[PDB]
Amino acid sequence: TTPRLKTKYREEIVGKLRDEFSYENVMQVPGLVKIVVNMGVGDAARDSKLIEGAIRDLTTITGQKPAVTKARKSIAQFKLREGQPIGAHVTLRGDRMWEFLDRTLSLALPRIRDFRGLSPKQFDGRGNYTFGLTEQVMFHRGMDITVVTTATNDDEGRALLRHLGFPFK
Amino acid sequence: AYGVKIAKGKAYKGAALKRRHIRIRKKVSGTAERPRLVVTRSNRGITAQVIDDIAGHTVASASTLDASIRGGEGDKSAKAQQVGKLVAERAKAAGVEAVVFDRGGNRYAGRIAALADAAREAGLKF
Amino acid sequence: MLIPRRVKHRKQHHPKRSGMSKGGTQVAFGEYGIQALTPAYVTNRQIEAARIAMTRHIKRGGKVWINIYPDRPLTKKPAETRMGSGKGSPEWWVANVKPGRVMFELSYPNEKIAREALTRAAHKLPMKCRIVRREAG
Amino acid sequence: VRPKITLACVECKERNYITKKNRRNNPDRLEMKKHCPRCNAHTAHRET
Amino acid sequence: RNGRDSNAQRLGVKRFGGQVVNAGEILVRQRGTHFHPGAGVGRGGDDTLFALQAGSVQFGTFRGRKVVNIVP
RNA sequence: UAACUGGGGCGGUUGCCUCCUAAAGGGUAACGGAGGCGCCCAAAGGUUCCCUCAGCCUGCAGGUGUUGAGUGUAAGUGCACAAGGGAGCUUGACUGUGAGACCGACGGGUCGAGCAGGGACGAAAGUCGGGACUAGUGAUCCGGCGGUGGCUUGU
RNA sequence: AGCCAAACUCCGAAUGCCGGUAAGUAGCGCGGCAGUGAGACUGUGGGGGAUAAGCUCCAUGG
RNA sequence: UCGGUGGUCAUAGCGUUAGGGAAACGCCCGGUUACAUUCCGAACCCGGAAGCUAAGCCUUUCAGCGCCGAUGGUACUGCAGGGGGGACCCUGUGGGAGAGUAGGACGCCGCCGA
Repeated sequence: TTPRLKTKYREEIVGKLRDEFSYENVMQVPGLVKIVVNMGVGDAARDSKLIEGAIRDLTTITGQKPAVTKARKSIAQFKLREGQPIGAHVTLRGDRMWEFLDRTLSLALPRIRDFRGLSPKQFDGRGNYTFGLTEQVMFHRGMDITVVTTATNDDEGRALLRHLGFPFK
Repeated sequence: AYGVKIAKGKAYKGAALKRRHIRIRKKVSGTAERPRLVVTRSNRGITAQVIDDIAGHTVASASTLDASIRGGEGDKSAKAQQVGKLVAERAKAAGVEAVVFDRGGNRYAGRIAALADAAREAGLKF
Repeated sequence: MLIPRRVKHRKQHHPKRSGMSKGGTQVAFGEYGIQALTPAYVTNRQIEAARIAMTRHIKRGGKVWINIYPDRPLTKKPAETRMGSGKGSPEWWVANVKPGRVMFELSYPNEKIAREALTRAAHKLPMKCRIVRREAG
Repeated sequence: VRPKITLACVECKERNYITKKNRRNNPDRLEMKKHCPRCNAHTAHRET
Repeated sequence: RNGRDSNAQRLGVKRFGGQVVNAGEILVRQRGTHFHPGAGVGRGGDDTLFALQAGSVQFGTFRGRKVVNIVP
């Protein structure tokens, strides 16, 4: 079963973006490449048990097994030593990416308290988007959403996110 | 040779394979007694030539462009069996018994194993 | 008084003195300059004494550049000590000036005062010096 | 801290090799396999 | 607190170009690979370069790196 | 009841490794100029396979970045083809040898092809006789421990 | 933009060293017997010393 | 006229400008099994051929950054002499850089396959 957003993209989004930006070749048209969700429990340096709960939550929300990252460098101020776990992340691709995107946008995103919209200026200057989440109960600890597109700049990516329905200010 | 650079986004497949190919060619040289047996693995077909790097010339060669393979039944894995057999024949003809196989950068499985086995049963010693 | 705030090796050989200058033979910044004619070591004290001579004479206006820096350490053992038992501690900081090096530079409106100030400096230096004007390349 | 151990298998009962091994790191009696020249085989030589 | 040194090692090239050698002779003693092994030349445990086959010694640049070579 | 020693004493040093002095092979002195060693790792060894860093810019992610990071441990010569980083399997951190060579007055120090046995890794070619290399050590005498069965006073 | 560096080098000679060869005029192996192992000055390249010493310690000639 | 594999290792690179799809290369869409992800068929591995030259790749303009670079001279120097109170300076004969200048250069040379 092709996800709703995957479909909607193939039939309706692709053409209208091509019309809006007047692209000569269809394959140049930007599209979603992957979705990476990050979580950083710096406190894990004090208690390693905290990470276990993190794996449980992340597994639940997205449906893949996180990969736990280990401290790349030892930093004194954070008493950080190289090699100890500090966080978990997941990289979603294909339909699972599309399905997760449907859930967050259509269900969890409005559940932000006092939500007037997510900022449109949070692009990284290459067409990839990022916005952080302050609480986990948003899904039926803070975690970062990173959207990696094929866009070459911000507006092409912003246009694609618009048309996919993200509520930009 | 002296390795190639790294790549970004696209051309990472090409660079990584080429970089991998150099890794394999720092211990596998084309001698006069046992020549090199390069095997390129493209999307369409699979070629394999018997090169003499010490001299620079190529001794034998076979690919999917030959009539024997160009158009026929079977998937790639079984399609490499023809390529393996001919190049073994074209190597036996020009006085070659022992050759040094090299992967070409890609891994040894699937067609590369299949092509090696087809060439190996035809007489050549790996 | 000029001293290097940091130097990699405190104890160094005697900077050799054969040959002409590698470079810095021509006026670069100012309008007038002091060009050496014989090799010598010019200590940080000698440079300071010369600098005061020029600046005091002009008394205002004009700008003086010091193209050489005393960064080579010379050592001296404690007095009345027999030979041996290591090298001495650095005492003097010297700039290895070779023939042809332009040491001091000065720009001033009045030529006569400029030359007078430059001459007063030269008599504080340990080598023969000549006054050079900026060549209009 | 690192004492000299003498390896021995369960058959030849001849002390073949000696080596260093950190006590506190490997308190458990160390073991590996070598070429026993009496046995002429690649047996296992448990640390004495 | 100075006055300490390690006695000399006699490194350096031991067979120069155009010099006929027998298999196994030492060609170069070196630290690290200042010269890489070429055709007919082997590398020892301590970067020593020794001839594998009798011939004349010849230096060159193979694959963008200085190498020693033995020409039968 | 030591020696060296710009008289002797006092102070300091005595062996090994790296750099400079050292004058573009090698070697080269001073109580000349800088430092390290008397270890460590059961993986930080072997093999097969895979990866490229530091730094910078933007909001874990992206762009840039060819060596400026790292290499257990001092410096140097190297290492980006990695010798740096990550996984699978393992014990060659072998037994019997040494064509031929380098360095020492000598004792000695160092590298080493190829072969046999019996193994590891790899499909294979091949690599593996500890560690990227060079310090981490001590001659003989005497004696202890394990093995083997060669021999000593009539048998 | 102009500069400095025994332990800096994008570069880099002259000499010297290793081997081959041509021409021209002592070398090596094996043994018997030694003495020497306190050097001096002068030319050149350096270190210590103070841009000293008929100083001192090295390299290379007389 | 293009694809594969080599040699020299920037006079070849970087950047910039205009293009190409006959076979070929690649993008490319899928995960059924073998195979795999410190998580993800992005990578490896497997099976095809819907669309495409947009990127890679190939061709092409520019000396812009980078790169190469004479001749002449100079420093320096083997040998042999001078001079100076000294630090040091000079010459005859043999050799002769570095920097810089005129310039070069948008690679060149092999083997196969279409």
